[PDB]
Amino acid sequence: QLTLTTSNDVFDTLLLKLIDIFNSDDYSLRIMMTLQIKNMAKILKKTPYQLLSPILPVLLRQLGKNLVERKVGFQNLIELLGYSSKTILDIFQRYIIPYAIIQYKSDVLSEIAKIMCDGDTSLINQMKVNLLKKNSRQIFAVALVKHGLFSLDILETLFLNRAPTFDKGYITAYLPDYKTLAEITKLYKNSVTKDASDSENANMILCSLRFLITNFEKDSKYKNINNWTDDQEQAFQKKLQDNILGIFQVFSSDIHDVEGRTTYYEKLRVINGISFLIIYAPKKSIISALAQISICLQTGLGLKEVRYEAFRCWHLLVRHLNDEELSTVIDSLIAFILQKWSEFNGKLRNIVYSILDTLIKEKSDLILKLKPYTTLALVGKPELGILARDGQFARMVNKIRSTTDLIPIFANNLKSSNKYVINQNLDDIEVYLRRKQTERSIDFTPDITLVLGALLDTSHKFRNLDKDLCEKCAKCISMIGVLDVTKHEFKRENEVYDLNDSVQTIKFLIWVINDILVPAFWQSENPSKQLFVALVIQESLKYCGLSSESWDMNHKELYPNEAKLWEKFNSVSKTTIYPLLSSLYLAQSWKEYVPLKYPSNNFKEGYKIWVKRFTLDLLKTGTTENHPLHVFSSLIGSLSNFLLPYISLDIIIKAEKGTPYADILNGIIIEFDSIFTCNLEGMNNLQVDSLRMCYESIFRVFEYCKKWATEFKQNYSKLHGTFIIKDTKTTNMLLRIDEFLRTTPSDLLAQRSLETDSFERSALYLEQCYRQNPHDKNQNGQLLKNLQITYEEIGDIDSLDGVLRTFATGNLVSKIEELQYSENWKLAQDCFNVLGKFSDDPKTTTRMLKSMYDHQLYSQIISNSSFHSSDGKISLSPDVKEWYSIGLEAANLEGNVQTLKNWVEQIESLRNIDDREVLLQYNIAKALIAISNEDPLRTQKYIHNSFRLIGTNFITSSKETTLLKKQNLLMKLHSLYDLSFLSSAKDKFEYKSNTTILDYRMERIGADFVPNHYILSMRKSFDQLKMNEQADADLGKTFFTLAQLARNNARLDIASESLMHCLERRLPQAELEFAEILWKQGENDR
Amino acid sequence: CFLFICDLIRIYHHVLKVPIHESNMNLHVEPQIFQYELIDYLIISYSFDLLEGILRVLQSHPKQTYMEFFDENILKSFEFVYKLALTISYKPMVNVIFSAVEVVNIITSIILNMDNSSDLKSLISGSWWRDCITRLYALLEKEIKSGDVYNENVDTTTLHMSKYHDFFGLIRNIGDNELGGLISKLIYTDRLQSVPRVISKEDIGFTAPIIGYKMEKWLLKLKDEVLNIFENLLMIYGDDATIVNGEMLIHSSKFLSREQALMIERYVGQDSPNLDLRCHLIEHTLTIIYRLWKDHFKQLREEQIKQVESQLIMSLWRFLVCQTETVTANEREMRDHRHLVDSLHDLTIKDQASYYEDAFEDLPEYIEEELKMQLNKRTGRIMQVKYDEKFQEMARTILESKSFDLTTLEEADSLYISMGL
Repeated sequence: QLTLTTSNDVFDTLLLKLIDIFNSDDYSLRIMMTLQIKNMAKILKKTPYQLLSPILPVLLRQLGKNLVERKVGFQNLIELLGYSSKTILDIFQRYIIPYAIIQYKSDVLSEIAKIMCDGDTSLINQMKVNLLKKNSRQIFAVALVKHGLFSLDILETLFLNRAPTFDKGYITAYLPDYKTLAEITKLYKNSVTKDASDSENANMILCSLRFLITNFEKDSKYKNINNWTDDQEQAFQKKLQDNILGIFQVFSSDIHDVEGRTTYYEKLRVINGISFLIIYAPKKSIISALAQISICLQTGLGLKEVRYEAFRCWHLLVRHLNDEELSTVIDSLIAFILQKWSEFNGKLRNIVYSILDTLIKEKSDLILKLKPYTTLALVGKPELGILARDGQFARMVNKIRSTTDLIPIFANNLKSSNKYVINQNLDDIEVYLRRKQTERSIDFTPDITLVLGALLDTSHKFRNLDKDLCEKCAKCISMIGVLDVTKHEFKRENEVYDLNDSVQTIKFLIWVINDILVPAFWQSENPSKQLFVALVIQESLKYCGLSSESWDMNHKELYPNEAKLWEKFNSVSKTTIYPLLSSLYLAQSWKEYVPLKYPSNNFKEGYKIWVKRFTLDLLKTGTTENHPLHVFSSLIGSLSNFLLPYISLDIIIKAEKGTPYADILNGIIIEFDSIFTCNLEGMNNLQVDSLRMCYESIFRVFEYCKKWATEFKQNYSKLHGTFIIKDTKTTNMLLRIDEFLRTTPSDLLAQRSLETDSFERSALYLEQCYRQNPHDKNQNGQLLKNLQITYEEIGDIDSLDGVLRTFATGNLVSKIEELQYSENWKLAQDCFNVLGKFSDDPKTTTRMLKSMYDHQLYSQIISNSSFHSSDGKISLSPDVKEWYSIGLEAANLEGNVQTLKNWVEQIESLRNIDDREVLLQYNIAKALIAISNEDPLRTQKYIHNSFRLIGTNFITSSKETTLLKKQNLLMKLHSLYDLSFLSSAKDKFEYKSNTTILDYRMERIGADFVPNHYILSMRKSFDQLKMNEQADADLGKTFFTLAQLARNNARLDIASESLMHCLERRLPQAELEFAEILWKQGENDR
Repeated sequence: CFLFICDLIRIYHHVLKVPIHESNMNLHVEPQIFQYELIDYLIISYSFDLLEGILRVLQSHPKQTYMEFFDENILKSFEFVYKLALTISYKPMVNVIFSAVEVVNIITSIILNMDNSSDLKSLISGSWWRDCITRLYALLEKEIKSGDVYNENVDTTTLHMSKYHDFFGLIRNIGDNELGGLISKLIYTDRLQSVPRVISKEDIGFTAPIIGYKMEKWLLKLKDEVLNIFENLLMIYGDDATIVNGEMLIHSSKFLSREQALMIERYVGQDSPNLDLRCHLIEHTLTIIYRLWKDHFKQLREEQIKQVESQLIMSLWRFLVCQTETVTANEREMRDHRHLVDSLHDLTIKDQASYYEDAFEDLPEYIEEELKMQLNKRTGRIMQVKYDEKFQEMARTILESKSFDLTTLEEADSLYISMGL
């Protein structure tokens, strides 16, 4: 129970103190310790194996000394663990062989052979030679380090004393491996302090570090620093620059253990090795190591038992580095501390105090001058008390709360990957936005649309992970509210593209590396893929092949060409990839053809391997050591599509081909026709979103060949284009568009275009098949009706109107949906309510309730007895559940107690609730009855449930929506938050304050009638729910104001039916503007 | 009726098969309905309660008249619903676990109390046994902690009696019945209907964790019943079989050791009413160890005793440490110690002496003489020193006994010095 109160360092040391006094061979001690360790394991809910496996590499390491003697102690240890001896031996042989080989000569290696092969003495020699063939690098580490012997002859002595099969003298010198350097760098066996023993074996591991190929077989001793000369370091510097990438890619492979039987002791010595190598490396090496060293210690941070060492390795990372770089990897600091402080003991609390006061001590240029989000986050949680710690920076943070254009950097840093920093970003959004709401002066200038679109498409992205993040992002954009389109926009190809001209290929490739480096190559996972990253940026600088023989920034200065190529080179890229200008990594000779023209994998897989073979075929026929496109063979799940557009521009090269280019063109186009044959097969998501996304991606490269074809005609007409033929390559251009203009299965092409989002070009490839067809024809009508449903998708109601009035004249009940939006909705509405009045047909009754909804006859919706009867509504809500889903919202925005109460408690009696919108409006209604019962915490519970629903099920992305289409979401969420925080009100001072900033909301709404009406009618519904007397004053004035906007938008029957409730409560100004609606209409006299 | 309830529960199939964890996107957005859940929770619970009732009235039917009830379909249907009940990959309803183990109790009890057990055990395949016993072991290797009974937590370790099924039941009154008013409000009571009246699911739900203590009392009686039917099946198979196979050294020894160790660490001085039954669990599973040792040594394999060599001998030593007798020795300070830890039994015995016992008035100075012995030995048995000498002797005659080399003589004195001796 003393160990039960201990965290990682003390915990491990005391576990060692448990098991050694267990191995103090007292019988009572033995049995009591076994009992206590088993109970401790089960109350920690672990097996004793994984419980002690953090220290089992430390524990039986010394049992490897006296394993000829302590067979009984090792036997008690293995029967404690419950496994066999070999089951732990094969996995923890990494740490006994160190002190089994280099020790005294009467080896326990014979006994580890005796256990390693138990049933057979078949060949102990091959048992020896294959476990040393697996693990012979490690004895290079121990023999050069753990006792410092250098001589290759005594190395061969310790080989062939026990390894007679170790032939040819010394077998192949794999000792210059990056894995060999990554395992030799692992003896920063430090302490909380620095011993003289720690100093001398630190200099020893420095000597074994610097011992490499310069005197590999040429040995000097390298047991002393004196032979470290002032000449050999630079070749050592560039050689170590070649090492370091493979080194911490080996580290990344180590800590991302797919085996998962190992422990974090390897992770802790990895943290030791990283700390050591950043102690001992120059500026060039420590900045060539920038990107996924951070991700490696993010993996270290995530684990429950390697915190404190990773925090102090943060701390020495802060020690040994300046502030010009290092911006890109320190968001993790403030994210982890601001999102996870509530666990932390006094140890982690005061060392993170050391972190933060270091950061404000020497790195103020990075903190308060470069990344002001770090400042605003650290002071936006003053709960940690940093102003109380230092205080002198209060004037500086007061100035920085003023001096930030903070919205675009919100939009920047919110585009991260892991949950913590973006959760912190939107938490900053939450507190900053409620602060701007209180101070009444948030700027909606003609931008805030950037940060709300960033929130929108992140919530689009998190549709399958962290519903809590979706909920909090939803309430963040509820706080941002509406942001009407009426004076505002929604921000969302780059440049004309070719292949010939040198400076445009330079601009093209620098845009390429700008697109692919900073999101994707600052966070990858595969170590071979980050080696591929280094390879592709290396060959990019081979194409702009300077700074490898004579050029440096202003050290060389001798030509302004790379000065221009470096000033146009972006400053973020200038930071992140300047130490890789002397990259020395070389690829491998590429493999066979791996043949093609399979439609089966094109059907069942597509983007998995068929689109990959597609890319690899057309590149291995494409360039063949002529372009950077040759090297991209080793990226082949986002590594595709974009590349997939730009890979397929290789058509220009021929007029007479003599080559398989048109062969592979016709082949991939008939593979696309094999895709085109597919019609959904009666199959689940494995068809109907996977092959759909295949359609979308190949559709994307289709619209790229559209885009590049037209911009690749425009680029040769920028200066002039009347030279048209350009010596037969224009004929090749029109040959490309000839193939692509014969490649139109316009039925199926437009069909899948309409089936995916693709609204406007789906309409356009309906337009061209309205061009090329018989005009009076049978095939027109389906491409009229799906065109009008995609114009329901397009949201342009008057485009819908022109379509319904331009030869869409089937039935009269199909032709009376035009006055619906042609200013005469009343005749349309009572036509639909006499249509659907028999309440049996699905279509007429659904359009009855919907058309009745769409011009705000909401009292008639709620009084409509399609649900009201001698009982409630229809149990087991059928396929026309959209009757309900259009009725509950009207019941919300015009509410009472009893009808809302009994009707949503009718609709709860469903067994399942499959529609998203009925559950949305259900939960906002149950929040309304909860505050009828006056319980604001349960009210907020259901409001946050509704936040969860929209964040998980409603939200679509950017690039696709002028937010007219988003208004149905952001309207309801603005109303919901406005309901929410004054549901969470206390007294009348708070209440009038809430209504005053609701008047600010009514300022920032603009004058869009349907959201105006919706929000303040929801306010009206709530303060007629609340029978408080200032709620009644607020009721009367909001009745008055919606009568005002109804007068302003000239539908003054709803102005009357609202304005009555303040006429009868003695408002003479409401009398006067009742008089003005009467004066407006026809009624001068009264 | 019995086979009807068995295939009735395999009709109502998905209730005891809700998965361990929800998805990351298994949203708790929901209409928060409770009425269908209440319907089928009552269906399942009352069904298993009826199974228990059928088998106790069948037990009350005489000891000649069982073959009319019993055939293979009985055992097959109950074997399916038993694997359905004591689930592994699904969320367990504790209610039906009570019933399902009480069924097996009635089964093994009438197997003991009939003369023609041979026809019944010949009807029984040993697969039915060794599929029951694994779920019994996995049940007994769970824990009982008051502060997270009514919390929803990690599975398969905390018999936790979920908030959304909390009523009494047909035989026993297992909870508080927070849901009884909701059973009343299941119907509109002024109307003829079939659709349920509304129950919003989270209107249910800080005053007293005595609810937690009595639920602990139920669960301690439950684990008592588990080891009780272990005892019963050992007395069935006095002879050795597939299931009298040594694992009731391992699992029962693990239970005994843990409920002694963290008894001493955690409970003595926690003054909950459950302490006495929690330390009666160890008192009874000591005998479960003991007669398994003495009368069933023939199957007790050499490997499995070494699988449990630490905990068995240590559990025996935690009774052999109590032969020192250096705490009690008197009357005076012991009643101070029972003020310290056993004031709850003082409340109990004052309420019994004041209201609910005929013999507890006008005490003639021979019968409170019994009390000033038995409360004191009871509070010693709570305080983990001074068990009964017969239990100390039973723990002695396993470790000292030469049926197996538990210790050597040069290792046993290393334990005798840990008392003195």
